Amino acid sequence: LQDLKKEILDSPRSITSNTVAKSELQKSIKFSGSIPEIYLDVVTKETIS
Amino acid sequence: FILTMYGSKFIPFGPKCQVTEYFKDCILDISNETTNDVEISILKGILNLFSKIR
Amino acid sequence: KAEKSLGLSQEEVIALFEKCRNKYKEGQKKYMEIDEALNRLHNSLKAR
Amino acid sequence: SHFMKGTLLQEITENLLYASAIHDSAQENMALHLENLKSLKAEYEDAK
Repeated sequence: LQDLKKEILDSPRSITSNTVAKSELQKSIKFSGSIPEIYLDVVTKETIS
Repeated sequence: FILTMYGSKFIPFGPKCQVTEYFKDCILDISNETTNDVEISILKGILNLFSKIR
Repeated sequence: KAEKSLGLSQEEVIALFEKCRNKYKEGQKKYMEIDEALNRLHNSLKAR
Repeated sequence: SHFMKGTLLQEITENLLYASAIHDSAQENMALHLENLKSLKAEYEDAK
């Protein structure tokens, strides 16, 4: 059980719906300003238009 | 495409035109109003408005 | 001495960790399924 | 009421309201499950 636990410890122990898209939009923003997170959230969560 | 075509000589506004009637018939066929894309409802409204225009 | 300091038997604690890991994995899968269902329902509600 | 029932819009409104109520209940249960998952994650961190 100890050796099995050692391999289990190697395995990670204890939402991100649009985190990657919002992060990539934030990195390439070409804007020196506040850029509030609400704007990024509304832009990256359209899903319709 | 529908927005671009309407208003020309080929596809003019009017209730008697057969093309608009065919388009409305097709839109009513696809439309279910339970699980449908917003574009279908927008097309239905726009086609109805264009048909009403004389 | 180590057992009395820990209190619970090491075999029981390792079995509890294994069952806790299984519960964590199933809870994470349930949470992901609920989140996906909620997002799909929210998008469907907006479209409807 | 008569106009909405005749035009088959009342049933769509009832279905949308039922789906919205289910979504709100699911969001509240999702928040409760997130709190429970965080408590389980803290318990599993203690187990780790």
